[PDB]
Amino acid sequence: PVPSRARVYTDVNTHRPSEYWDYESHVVEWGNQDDYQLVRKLGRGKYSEVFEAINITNNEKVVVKILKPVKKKKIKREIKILENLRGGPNIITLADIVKDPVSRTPALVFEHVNNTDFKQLYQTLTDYDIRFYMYEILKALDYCHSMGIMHRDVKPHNVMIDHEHRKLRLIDWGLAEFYHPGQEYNVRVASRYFKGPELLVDYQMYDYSLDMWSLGCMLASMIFRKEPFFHGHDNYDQLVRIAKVLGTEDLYDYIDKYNIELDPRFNDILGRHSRKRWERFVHSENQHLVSPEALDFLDKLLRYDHQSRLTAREAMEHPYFYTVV
Ligand SMILES: O=C(CC(=O)Nc1cccc(C(=O)O)c1)NCCCNCc1ccc(-c2ccccc2)c(Cl)c1
Repeated sequence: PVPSRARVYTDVNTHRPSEYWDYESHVVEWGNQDDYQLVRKLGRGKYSEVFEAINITNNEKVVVKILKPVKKKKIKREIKILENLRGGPNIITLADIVKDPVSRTPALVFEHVNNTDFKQLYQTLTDYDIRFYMYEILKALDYCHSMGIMHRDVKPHNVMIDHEHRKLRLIDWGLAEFYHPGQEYNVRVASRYFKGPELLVDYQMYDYSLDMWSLGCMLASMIFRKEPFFHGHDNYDQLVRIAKVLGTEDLYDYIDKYNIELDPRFNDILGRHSRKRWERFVHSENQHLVSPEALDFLDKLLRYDHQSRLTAREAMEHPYFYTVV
């Protein structure tokens, strides 16, 4: 395959010292978990369980993330990235790192965010609210990309919104990685519905632009009220669902530009599909969230070619955000 690199923040890690990106050599100093009392379970994941908690020394609510120590290298990676991004706009704030004295199970302590139930919010969301929150996510992505970090797991589940205080946080940096130009990454990242075509065609030399495809998937589900937008049943079928919208002509243009070898598993399922107009997804239930600006913005995110998608900074300058601060 033809090599590729990010259009932006290409050399940010190259120009920094080893301490910033060499997470395996990072010294993790675990405090005492006795300062925290667990309140309730907030969620369960493959390698973590998240709890609402109280810091007993200041009577302040926190969030405690207990990690199943399946791979130390992955825990070190998450800790280093959270330490590097600490205090960035709309990035979840790591406040402490603890180990329970008896269990010795690694746990991350974060700032508390009061998540509004999405199912309830989803119905009351306006065109303005979508633009406002999209912009908040973009601030988080432009910042972490500027810091040489790819989140690689952008999805509704990893976005927290406190609608009452119009606060948003991008969470779960467990799959995030440092971007190094020319590096070949593991394509087994992100959640099925949000995986970019680069991952599905096994093109390993991807970059920050993967996050912009995932964001495009979220934008499409939100404005069209179709969750998920690309409803694959497996990773191969996921590409077929994308091809039913973007068409197969542009897919062959993409794999040809990077000299990608399409897996034979695609041979009998891909078929032939025309390029669909974004206006075909407009219906009575969602027309109040759709506008020519939104469709033009969506069209600039949902492109096979990772290099031709808008960067987070270019996305922030799009006319769709001319109504937000
Ligand atoms: O995962 C959790 C629990 C939790 O608090 N987890 C957590 C907390 C703190 C840190 C961590 C961590 O893993 O680092 C995890 N909550 C799920 C929140 C789901 N958010 C729903 C949602 C929010 C915003 C959007 C959205 C809004 C406007 C435009 C586009 C998208 C959507 Cl689609 C969905």
